[PDB]
Order: sequence, then C-alpha cells, then structure tokens
Amino acid sequence: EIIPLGRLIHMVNQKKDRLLNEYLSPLDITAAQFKVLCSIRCAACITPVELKKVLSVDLGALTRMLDRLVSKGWVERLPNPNDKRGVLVKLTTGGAAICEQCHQLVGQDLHQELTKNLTADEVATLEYLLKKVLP
Amino acid sequence: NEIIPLGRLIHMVNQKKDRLLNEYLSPLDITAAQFKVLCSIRCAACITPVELKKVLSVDLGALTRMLDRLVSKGWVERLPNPNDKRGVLVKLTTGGAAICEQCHQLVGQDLHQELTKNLTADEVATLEYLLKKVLP
Repeated sequence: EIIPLGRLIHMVNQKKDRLLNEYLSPLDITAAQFKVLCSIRCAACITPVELKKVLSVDLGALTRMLDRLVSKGWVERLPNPNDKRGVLVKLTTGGAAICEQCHQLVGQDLHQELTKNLTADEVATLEYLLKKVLP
Repeated sequence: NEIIPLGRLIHMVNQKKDRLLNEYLSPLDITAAQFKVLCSIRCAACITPVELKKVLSVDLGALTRMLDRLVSKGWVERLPNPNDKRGVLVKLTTGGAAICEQCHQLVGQDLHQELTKNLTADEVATLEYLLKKVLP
C-alpha cells in the first residue's frame, strides 16, 4: 500500500469536510458555508474576487452563497472605498457570533474523530511533519 | 512553533497542493478543476453528470459548462444512457485519456518534489504512514 502524498492529503481533507458537515449540522450550516464565514472573519473585509482566490471555489456558486448568507443576516456588503464598483463583504454581529459558535461546536470533536486511530504520540509527529510542508 | 490543530493544517497543506497543481498545469492549457474532472471520469469508466457532481462536490451548473468545455477540446464524449434516455454517460476519448495520463506524469513527480522539499525521505515515509492512519 504505497500512496503518494498529494492524494493522501486530498483524501484526509475530504474526510475532514464530511465530519465538518456532520458536526456543524446542529447549526444548519454546511462546511462550505462555514469556510466562507471564517475566510471573511480573518480579513476584516474582503471582496468576492479576493475571497474566490483564498477559497479556491467557483465565483458563480460563491456569489449565490454570499447572497444566501446575506439573507441569514450573517454577511453584509459594504461598498469598497477603493473600487466603488466592487463590494467588500464582511461579517455581521450575527455572522461573527454564529461563526464562533461553529468553532466552539466543531473544534474539539472533529480533531478527536480524525485522530481516533492514532496515539497522541503519533498525533504530535503528524502535526510536526505537516508543519514542515508549509513554508 | 504554534499548536495548529490537525484540521486546519490539512486544509493549509491541501490548499498549497491545489495552488502548486494549478502551476504545473498551465504549460498544458488545462485547469486544476478540469484535471480533477478527467481523473474522476477516468476512475469510473462511464459516469452520469449527476453522479460526477456527487464525486466532485461541485456545482452542477459549473460542471455542465466545464463538461461542455472538455467536449470542445475533444477529451470527453457524451454517450446516451441506455438505462435512462433523459441522462448521458460521459467518458474519456483516447485523446482525453492520453492528456489525463500526461498531466498525472507531468505533475506526479514535481508536485511531490515541491511538497517534500523541506523533508527527509524518512520524514516523508513517516508522514504518509500517519496520514494513511487517519483514513480508516
């Protein structure tokens, strides 16, 4: 069973997303919708284009999603002080709160599920070596 | 040197992988999304757009357009579904099969080399071993 690193990372990622959808279920929010809120939360404000690059998802589907999240009262559109034709999406008070709830609900359990087949010893090594791939 | 949880680490390393994938694919005029499609169609010999939307977790709108683009390129052909008549079965052409293989070769080596740049071979071995453990 030799499997290349690239594909293993993909598979483990997909599994993480399955579990994300599961653990986010009580808050009626998908993993895709959640990743959006987080990305917007990391930058005070961000444009749909800039958000498309960070997330690596289709612009059309993302624009529909951005409008879903506006109806939910989680995301608002400020006009860009720079562009005035593009908009800056940011989180609402409700969005920021819902996003933090999502973190509080998902965080510990997802990690605990992903790492059930591993020792805390092996967990440390895995985190360490994944860190080495990043810079 | 800060404790980043496994969940977020996998996202960052995956996102890095996807970006490097787009790089090593520009020279052949085919996008990363287009490439994933061909691979999924390759793996299941024949597949419904519906069934393919599920495997890629993409938008059916974007996929139908992306399928149209790949039909233009002559990499993907539509057969009528013998089981349905309202659906189609997309599959790869010889051309599309060649290109999919050629992309897997062109990026198969280099993506790996680039990802494992800062890693010993023993560390890479250890890394793959522990990732596999997360999958059952």
